[PDB]
Amino acid sequence: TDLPSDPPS
Amino acid sequence: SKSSWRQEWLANLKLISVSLVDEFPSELSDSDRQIINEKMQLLKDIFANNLKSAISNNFRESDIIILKGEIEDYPMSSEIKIYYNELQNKPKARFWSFMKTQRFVSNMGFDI
Repeated sequence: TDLPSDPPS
Repeated sequence: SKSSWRQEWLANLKLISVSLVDEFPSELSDSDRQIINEKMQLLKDIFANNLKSAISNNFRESDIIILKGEIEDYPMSSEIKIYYNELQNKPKARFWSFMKTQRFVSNMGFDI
C-alpha cells in the first residue's frame, strides 16, 4: 500500500 | 516493470481516500489561481471517475493529499502544514503538489 509514487528507475 | 508498478497502483487506488486542499501556499495572480483551480478540479475528476478513489473532505482522514503547491511553500500558520509537522514529530499520509500529482496521473494513463 506504500510503494513509491515515482516509477521504477 | 513500470507496467507492473502501474497495475499495483491502479488496484491500490480503488481502496485509497484522496483529499484536495483549498489553501494556496503563497501569493499568485488571479490567472495563476484560476489555472491551479482548474487542474485541481480536473485531478479530482480523474481520481473519482477514472482511478475510482474515494474523495475525502477531511485531509486528516485521507491517504493522499493534493496540494496547490509544495508543502515547503506552505506557511507555519496553515492547518495543512501544522498537520504535516505532526506526522514528522510522530511515527502515515502522502502530500503531493498538484504538479507531482498531474505527472503521477499521466503515469496512470490519464493526461489533463
